[PDB]
Amino acid sequence: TPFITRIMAELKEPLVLSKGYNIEEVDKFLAAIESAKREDIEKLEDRREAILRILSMRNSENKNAIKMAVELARKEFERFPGDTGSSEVQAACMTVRIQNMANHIKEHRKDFANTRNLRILVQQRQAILRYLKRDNPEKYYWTIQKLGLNDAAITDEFNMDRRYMQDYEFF
Amino acid sequence: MSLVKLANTCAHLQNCSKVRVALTSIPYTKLQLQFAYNLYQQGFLSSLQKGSTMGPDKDFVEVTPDNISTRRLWVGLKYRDNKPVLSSCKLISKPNSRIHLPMEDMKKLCSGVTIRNIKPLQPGELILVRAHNNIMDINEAISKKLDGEVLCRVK
Amino acid sequence: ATLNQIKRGSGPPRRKKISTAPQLDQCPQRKGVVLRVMVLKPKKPNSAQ
Amino acid sequence: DIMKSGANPLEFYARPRILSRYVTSTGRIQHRDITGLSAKNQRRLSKAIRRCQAIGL
Amino acid sequence: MLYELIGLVRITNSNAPKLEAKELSSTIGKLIIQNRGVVRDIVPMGIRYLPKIMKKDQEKHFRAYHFLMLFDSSAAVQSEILRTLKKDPRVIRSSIVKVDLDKQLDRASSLHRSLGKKSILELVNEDYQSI
Amino acid sequence: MSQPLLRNRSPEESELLKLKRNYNRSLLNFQAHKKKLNELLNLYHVANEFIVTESQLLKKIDKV
RNA sequence: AUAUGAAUUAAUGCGAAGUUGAA
RNA sequence: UAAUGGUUUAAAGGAUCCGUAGAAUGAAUUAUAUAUAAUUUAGAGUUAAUAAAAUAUAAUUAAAGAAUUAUAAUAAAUUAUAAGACUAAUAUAUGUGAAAAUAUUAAUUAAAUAUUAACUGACAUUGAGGGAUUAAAACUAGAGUCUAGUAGUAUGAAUACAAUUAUUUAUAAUAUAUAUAUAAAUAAUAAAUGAAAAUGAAAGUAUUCCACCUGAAGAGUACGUUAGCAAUAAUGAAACUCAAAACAAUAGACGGUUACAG
RNA sequence: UUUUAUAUAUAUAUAAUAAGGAAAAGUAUUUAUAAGAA
Ligand SMILES: [Mg+2]
Ligand SMILES: [Mg+2]
Ligand SMILES: [Mg+2]
Repeated sequence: TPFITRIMAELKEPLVLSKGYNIEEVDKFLAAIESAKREDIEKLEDRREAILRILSMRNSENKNAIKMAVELARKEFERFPGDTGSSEVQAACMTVRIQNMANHIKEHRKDFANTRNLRILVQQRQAILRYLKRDNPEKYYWTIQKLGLNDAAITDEFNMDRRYMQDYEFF
Repeated sequence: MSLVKLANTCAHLQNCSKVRVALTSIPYTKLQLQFAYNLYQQGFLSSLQKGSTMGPDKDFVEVTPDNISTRRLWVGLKYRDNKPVLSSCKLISKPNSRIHLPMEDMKKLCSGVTIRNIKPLQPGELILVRAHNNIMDINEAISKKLDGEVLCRVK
Repeated sequence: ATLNQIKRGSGPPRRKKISTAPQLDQCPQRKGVVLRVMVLKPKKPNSAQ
Repeated sequence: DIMKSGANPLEFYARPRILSRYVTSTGRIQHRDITGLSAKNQRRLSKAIRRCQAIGL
Repeated sequence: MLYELIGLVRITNSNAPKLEAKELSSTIGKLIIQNRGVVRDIVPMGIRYLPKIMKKDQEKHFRAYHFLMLFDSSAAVQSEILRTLKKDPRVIRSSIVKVDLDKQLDRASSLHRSLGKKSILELVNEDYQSI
Repeated sequence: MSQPLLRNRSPEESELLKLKRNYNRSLLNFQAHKKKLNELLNLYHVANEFIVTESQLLKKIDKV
């Protein structure tokens, strides 16, 4: 699904900062402080390097990566800046968390608590997208196509019966 | 217009009467407001006041969507001679089985016949019927030849 | 119990009347031939032949 | 005392002296009635003491 | 991610006990830095007697050099650090505990915190630039 | 009971309310931005002490 | 398949005064 | 000729949750003809911020520890080896989890709280069928004793409301004192309910959805089917016999039932 | 409550002030109908 590909690529970009930071803004703030004193070059460079190493995705927790991914998904699907609850945004955010959970269970398969958590999340997405179908037919098909799902997946009854996992080779 | 909300209101008035509270509150919806007005005009409730969840309104407040969530209708209960005036309140038309009666069967009910397993009107009793989104006493509904849904029974 | 459960089949127990003379196939009487005549003792407290 | 001053006992997991201040001669964690700490403070003190025992300090 | 390592190194040379601590610290710091890590602090806890005669491999120790190294590093790399420590003859014991950086980015070591220094800024008293 | 229960808001009121709500949200963003910038500021302040250079690793090992 | 009969055969109900265990 | 019935204890709440259909039920305002359309935010949700150990819950990996067992040595004892299982205080299962369960340490991943702000705009409740996990036991295959299994046993949920007191518990204040207010937990109540025992913020007042019960025994038996190599499990009667049978409580004599006296 | 007055920085703290008083005599049909005992 191209959307998921781009979102999961943004995490693995060569340099992307955590905790809400980006390279441009940190650069601005660092240069501004450096200028402030005016009114050895090696040390400031390696100090900058240490800062950037501290704030790196590769350094931070996976939870932070998923937080950033959810932010990107919301930014993409939002009706207007700041929108968070329109069913498109809800579907996208739950989709990202579903991807993360599916990875989690795929790694180790006896974790039944998180398995039922994931099933509940999937069924929640089904419910919200069904409501979207009823309310906004156009945005509904737009959304299921972007997220990589046909109407069959949303409409039908779904559970992760192990036969599902055998069918789609989930493990 | 929920019969669920109206049933909750009916049970709330019953409980408030049993523990002898002078003033209580109900949801501020037109069904509840029409209900409270019809009970009040018949002497069952002492008074109606506008208010919020905290209490009755001190000064007049306009009703807007901004404050609608916390709006409440404060009903004052009557207790006379150490007894509750509004002794009991019931819903004839349950949310499952809704009873929409034509005028002839309302006359039969008022005249003592049991229609659709509804116990007929009693002397000191009050029955409310909603016709075309207006609540009214069953007697007035018959007087205006209005077909309607029978809702409740307060004795 | 609930209106749908009542609708789906539940209800008061059928006050079912079974025949106390099943072999008479709903006839007031039936003719018959006596294979044997037998003397029996009733259940106590009663005693007799 | 000091963990009754609003400090976090988990922070005192690399300071075996203070952890020893709240154990019996044989090393037994002192029940809450003896220590008189809050619940939450007692739980972090127990966790910190058991961590200290785990890391060999 | 912050991780405090508390290592217990064996004293085999009685005249210069500290050398093994220096060599292990150098090796681990090289791993951390060369793997896109940072070693924020090294606290040299003194030489102390062990609570018991604790045994690693065949040799038995009674006293050791304790040290604390606070470092910001990634998960796989701390896993490899621990694997190296456990298989290293010099390290009697190791313990690597995460320090949550959720609320503040810069945080001190457990001992300096226990004194009352929740961040290394208070450790190195003041910076003295504003706005 | 005949009159409408509530007076629906005119679109001018809707625009004004939009302005107030967006002000609240943007103010929260502004506080969070101040906080992240201040944390970055303190991090860079004390980043002198941190050790990213092996040449400095040996220095501080010898010092300590 | 719907029935009707069957040597051979499974279980259980009753009752007669009792017989044996101590669950 | 009693369902103007019941399910803690008389027959009967399904182990726990998730959720499809429901010819099941379900927010607010306006307008039009019993719904439809447009608006709205009280239900249900989404994203952040803060506070808190979200520590306990799962899986995985990596460690620690007492002792046990066996082997070897020295003269039950002291050392040295390997093996596994278990987690001694804290300690209350306080808590966490839907239940079953779970308290030696660290880490990785996942999830669970509240309040505020913003956003969606009824997207909700329950849930037949179905699906997940399901102790111990039973055995089946692949691997060298282990893994992968078959199988599925052994006071329902939600919403509105409901007088006190006394303790705690967690916050919010005001200057230890306001014997401080707001909440939840615990105990005795009032009213109310009940056949009573007893319940007493639920076994109360109401609404909605599902499951279950219809005298005792025959019988959870037989037969058939369903899965299973099988074991077993699920579904599950009928004839005959009887006026019984059962529950709570009352007084009694009875027990090696308890003590205690005279 | 409301209205004003002073003071202070359109607003805030203080002081005063309050319009709701009317009387009169006479002017049935009720409806359908559910019992238990051993
Ligand atoms: Mg849902
Ligand atoms: Mg009848
Ligand atoms: Mg029973």
